Amino acid sequence: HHKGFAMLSIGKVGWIEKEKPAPGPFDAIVRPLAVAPCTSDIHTVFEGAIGERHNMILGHEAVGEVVEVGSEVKDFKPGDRVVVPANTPDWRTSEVQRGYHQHSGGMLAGWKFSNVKDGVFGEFFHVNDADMNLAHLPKEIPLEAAVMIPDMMTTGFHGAELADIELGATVAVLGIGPVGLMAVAGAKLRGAGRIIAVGSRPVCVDAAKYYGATDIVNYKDGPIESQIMNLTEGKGVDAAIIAGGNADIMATAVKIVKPGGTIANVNYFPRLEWGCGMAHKTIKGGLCPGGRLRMERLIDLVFYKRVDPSKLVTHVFRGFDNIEKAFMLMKDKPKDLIKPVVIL
Amino acid sequence: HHKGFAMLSIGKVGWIEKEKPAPGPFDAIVRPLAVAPCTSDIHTVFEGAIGERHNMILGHEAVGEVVEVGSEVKDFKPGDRVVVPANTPDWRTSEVQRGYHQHSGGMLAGWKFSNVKDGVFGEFFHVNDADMNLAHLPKEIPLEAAVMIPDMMTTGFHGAELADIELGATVAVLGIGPVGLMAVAGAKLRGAGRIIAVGSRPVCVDAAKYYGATDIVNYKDGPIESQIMNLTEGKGVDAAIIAGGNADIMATAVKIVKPGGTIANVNYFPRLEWGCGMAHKTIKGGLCPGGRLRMERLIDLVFYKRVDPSKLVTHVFRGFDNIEKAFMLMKDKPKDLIKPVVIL
Amino acid sequence: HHKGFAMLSIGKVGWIEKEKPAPGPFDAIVRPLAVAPCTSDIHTVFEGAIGERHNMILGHEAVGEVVEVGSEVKDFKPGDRVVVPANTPDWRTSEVQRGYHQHSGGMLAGWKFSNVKDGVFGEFFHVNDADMNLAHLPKEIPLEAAVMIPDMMTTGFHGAELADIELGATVAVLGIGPVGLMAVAGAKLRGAGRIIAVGSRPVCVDAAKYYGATDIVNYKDGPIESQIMNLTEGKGVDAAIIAGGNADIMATAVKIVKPGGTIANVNYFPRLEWGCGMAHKTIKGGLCPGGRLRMERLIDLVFYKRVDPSKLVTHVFRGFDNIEKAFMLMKDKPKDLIKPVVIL
Amino acid sequence: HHKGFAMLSIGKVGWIEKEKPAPGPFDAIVRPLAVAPCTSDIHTVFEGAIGERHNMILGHEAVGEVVEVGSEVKDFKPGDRVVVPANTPDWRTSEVQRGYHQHSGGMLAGWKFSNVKDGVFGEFFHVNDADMNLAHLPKEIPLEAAVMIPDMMTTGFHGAELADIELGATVAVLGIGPVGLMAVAGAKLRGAGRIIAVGSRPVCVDAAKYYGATDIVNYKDGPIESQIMNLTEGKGVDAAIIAGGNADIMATAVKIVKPGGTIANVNYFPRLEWGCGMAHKTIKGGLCPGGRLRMERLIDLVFYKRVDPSKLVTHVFRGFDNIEKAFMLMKDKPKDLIKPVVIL
Ligand SMILES: [Mg+2]
Ligand SMILES: [Mg+2]
Ligand SMILES: [Mg+2]
Ligand SMILES: [Mg+2]
Ligand SMILES: [Mg+2]
Ligand SMILES: [Mg+2]
Ligand SMILES: [Mg+2]
Ligand SMILES: [Mg+2]
Ligand SMILES: [Zn+2]
Ligand SMILES: [Zn+2]
Ligand SMILES: [Zn+2]
Ligand SMILES: [Zn+2]
Repeated sequence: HHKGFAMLSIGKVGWIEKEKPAPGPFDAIVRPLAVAPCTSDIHTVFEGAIGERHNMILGHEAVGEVVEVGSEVKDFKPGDRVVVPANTPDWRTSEVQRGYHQHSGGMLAGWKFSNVKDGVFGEFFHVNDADMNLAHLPKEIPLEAAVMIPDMMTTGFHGAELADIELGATVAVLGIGPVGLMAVAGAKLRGAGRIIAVGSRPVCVDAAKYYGATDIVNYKDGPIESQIMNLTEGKGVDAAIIAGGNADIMATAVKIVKPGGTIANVNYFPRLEWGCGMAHKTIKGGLCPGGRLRMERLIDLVFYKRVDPSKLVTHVFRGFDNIEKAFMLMKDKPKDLIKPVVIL
Repeated sequence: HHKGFAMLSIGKVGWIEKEKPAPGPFDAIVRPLAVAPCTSDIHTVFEGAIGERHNMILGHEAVGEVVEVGSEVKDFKPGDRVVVPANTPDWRTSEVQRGYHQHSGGMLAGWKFSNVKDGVFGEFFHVNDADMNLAHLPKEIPLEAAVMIPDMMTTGFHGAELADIELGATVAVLGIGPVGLMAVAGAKLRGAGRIIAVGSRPVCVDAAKYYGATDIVNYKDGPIESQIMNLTEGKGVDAAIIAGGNADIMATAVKIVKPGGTIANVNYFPRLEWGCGMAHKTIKGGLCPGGRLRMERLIDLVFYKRVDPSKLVTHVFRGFDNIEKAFMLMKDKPKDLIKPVVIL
Repeated sequence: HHKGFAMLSIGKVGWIEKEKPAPGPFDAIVRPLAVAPCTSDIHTVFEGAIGERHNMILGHEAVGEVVEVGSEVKDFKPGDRVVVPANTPDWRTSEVQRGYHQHSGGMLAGWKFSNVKDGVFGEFFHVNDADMNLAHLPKEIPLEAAVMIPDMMTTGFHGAELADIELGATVAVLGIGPVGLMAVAGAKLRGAGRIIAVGSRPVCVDAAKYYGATDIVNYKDGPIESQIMNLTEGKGVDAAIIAGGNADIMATAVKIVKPGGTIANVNYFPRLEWGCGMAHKTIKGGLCPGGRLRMERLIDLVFYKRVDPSKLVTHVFRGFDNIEKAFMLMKDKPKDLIKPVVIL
Repeated sequence: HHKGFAMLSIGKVGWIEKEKPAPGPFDAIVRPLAVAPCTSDIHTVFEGAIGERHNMILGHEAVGEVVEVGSEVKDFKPGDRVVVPANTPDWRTSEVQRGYHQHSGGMLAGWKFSNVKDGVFGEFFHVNDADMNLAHLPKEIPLEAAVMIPDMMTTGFHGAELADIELGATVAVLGIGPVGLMAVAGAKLRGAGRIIAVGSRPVCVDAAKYYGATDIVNYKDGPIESQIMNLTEGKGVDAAIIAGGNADIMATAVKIVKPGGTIANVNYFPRLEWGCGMAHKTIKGGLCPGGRLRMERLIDLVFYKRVDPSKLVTHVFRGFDNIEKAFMLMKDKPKDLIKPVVIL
């Protein structure tokens, strides 16, 4: 019996008592050391993104310490400091063998935390297939930087990877939230040249400039498409990454990308003509990549100072009782907030 | 001064007389030996697909004999039997260096015939960059089979190529017109296993069965999506090729393709969720591939009996005066018609 | 306690008694219905390819029926007719997540049969990770055709896949043994145009002509390189697949492939210059692909009549006692032998 | 009639006077503003790398100003400051349509400077297909940095591109010459994690540390293979780039790369086993990339401060007469020399 911050119903949250999870032969029990609320939790609680839930613990971004393992777990033991990916696929299924985007398949059943399984906002949580999902966290990486790996960094970096960025190419990132900031960082990591970031919030604009954006487009000089086309002298961009917005941002991305380019869509929750190139494009989407290898490679990127995700963390809280406060801060989204982190 | 079948205005066609085209240093003049009307010509004439045109010769699918060449033309001489691609890109521009889909770039200005330039339905027509566009036609290939190469075969085969077909994968082809039939043939050429063809016309169904379709889905038996999902026992298809229909066929293709799959759109003229794989897809579109290398490789495929496009030709006409009759047949689309060919 | 045909010390084979294998929670026990000796077994026994072995049952190409399964096996039950791949990777390790060639990784520890584990030439054998390795065999596929799938078909088809074959490209297959014949079939399945097969044995030449080879090069007519260059008028081939021979055939393959082409090496057991394209090549090698998905896709290819591997089977034997006779036939390769099959 | 620094014969070098080149309709005449000798010139002169030459002007790395153009040249006019790529392919032949490595084909005939055509070490030189080869140089890029683009930067960056580097992967660079330093920079630009540089010269080691190398392996501390395997704890590297050395470095690269990895060979001038992964590798080689688009993308990388190639320049000379001194310095290869540059 442990504590957990759970969704009572659509629009209701509170602290409840639940039975302490037990690990199977291939599972592990992890207690969190640092957690971070996400906009997905808010969409679930208040927008009914995944339907109706009752007494479901929220949260899917945690860095924790292993406290219990199954009998068949070999690579991790209690006391090990680990990074828990947000997506934890089932690896004992032939579906994982299918594979796409140069990674493993079956990445639809991996979205378990806070969807069909208790989240990380508790004293303990359950990780399936621990040897296939968990990754060791070196002691030289701070907790606030490490907690950005499980969801934000992996989603943004996969958005950059799917954009088919060539060396020196011009890349546009629509939406400069945390996922968009990580998309800018990933575009820089892919050898992009000019990077155009679309956004208006001063703190997000400063973060985008820090992470490698060379041009900032504000939705006050005029339409986004006109500004971007004027920036590139009518040539457009080689690739665009969609990280936030509404359906109009998809039309804008189609408008601004050159024929043969790629539009990557990682934002969670027309006709072919001879004289118009708007339909001569590739649109790739997916919240695919999770697992131990992905986490290990991101950890290697952080460890060797290729990227510093600490700039995403604008608010730091101490103690278990501040999870609700961080969630509320995520709800009302003040102007100076990018991503809050609770250190346990 | 020569004759040609031209679009008088939106909805008006007739035989007009025009000045004989002259070739530049890198150009060639070709007289046609076999031509084929397309649905694109009908869309331009009667649906205003490309705007208003005046006395513009129609047609973009011809097999012809070189009549005269420019001073800088080296690989072709008058008397050579050649295949003229529908797309003839400008090759003396840096745009062709920015390629995609493992071919050259600049494949938007290549759509010249019957769009911004006189078509092939005349006694002569003009081909730009002859050494980079024309391809030699061996005498062992019949004219009716060869005339299917310039547009239908290349479009269908590129649709199959962009679908990312793996060996033994299940492929669905939506629309079994000539482009869809060539898409079925290309899917077979890419090592597909089960091929599901969606269509109802008996002649097109017979052609699809001939070209490698193992299952036929008729829309007179219920929704396409439900039938296809029943055929695959709820697994869906690995890839889908869109060759005809309306915007609802795009939704059907998105519904039937498994997560991580590819939807290829060669038919000329959702939100990311944890529990729904509809948005976890790749959509590739383009009427890209033209030029001499593409024509030569298709000619090699025909020559070595890898594919026989003669089944597409259901009506054969002799004489220049039958071009109007073939165009009218294309307009009224009778029961037994797939593709008419006029032999000069 | 069951019977098995085993290698005794070296150059010595015989029938021995061994303890009947028992399955783990994720394993299954399979009895064979059809088996096929391989040249790899002969290299192991007589050439010391893998070192010294004692009482090790040989054979790695079997089609069998499930006899019993572990408690955690869900997709297969006793009585099911299955195809057993030659490569059976360990799937409960993070190594398979790495991945290459658009398939799963860790395909080095999968070579277990007759290498570090008892082979299939016994009354029973052990298959690890049954739900991830075994594949259902439909009743409409004959045993002789099905037993070509586990090693020959997968190796040849992966050789064709790694060759980066484009539609209509010219492909050369060096060595027309069973793996080379399957490479010819795979090249045809990938949309190749001209296919040049290099070999001299009349039965293998006939099989190569059946599987899609358009040109046959005999080494009794001069050097292979000179003949191939004469066939292509000095242009060379777009890709080459090496299926048999020594380092000299690798040198020939480097010589005959055009700059930028790919040489695929699936045969088990230069300096960069401005004016010479010999080193401007890509050489891909690997006995990679194994597992349930690979077997299922190959089974789909056979089921839908995309390929008929029955032409490989030249000798058919009945009864358990004929395994030694088939192995001896494999040893002293006669004129009319391609692949012997023993039906149980 | 102009002066030029030419190779008199094998081992003989001096200043000669030659007729001033004249441009064709698609050509341009360029006078150099900064030039850099290369090891390729020394191999040509003192080692007979390309055979015997008589009065052939050397040099293939220049940044210059357009002096005059042909009648068909449109994108460049006299007075324009341009970057001249070392490889200048013929763009009016169908061969460029073939294409590989996601760029254009026909790149073997692009190696013209100081091979089959007068080099850049003269008062003027000839550039074929100016609109397809030349690239505008912004005034904000210094000459010393810009002159590293034509050969060193493009070769190293293509070596990094062909290595198939994934985010966070470990990359080894064998050879820490200027091409190897640019390979380290390109590996960093591709999102590599740990980068291991193999070299011993202190100036080259310092440059490698500057460009992103995290580990340095000195051959005075034991075998390279053993040191690298100890660094990675026996796992090896995900990819290796060969930029200098002898045939033993290829064996070392094969030994250190993990199965399924890629070895890229850009340094100008095993059998498949079940238990050994040495042959389960991909070897890619080529001095491929040249042309206007490549130069423009590299210029964009330099302009937006993604890479600073000024660290390569250790010796700067002023005046035309110092070309011989720079060439001699390249011959003697002193301790503190990486790349000399002559500013005109
Ligand atoms: Mg993905
Ligand atoms: Mg992973
Ligand atoms: Mg295309
Ligand atoms: Mg072409
Ligand atoms: Mg493989
Ligand atoms: Mg598999
Ligand atoms: Mg290349
Ligand atoms: Mg270029
Ligand atoms: Zn999240
Ligand atoms: Zn058409
Ligand atoms: Zn075998
Ligand atoms: Zn050089």
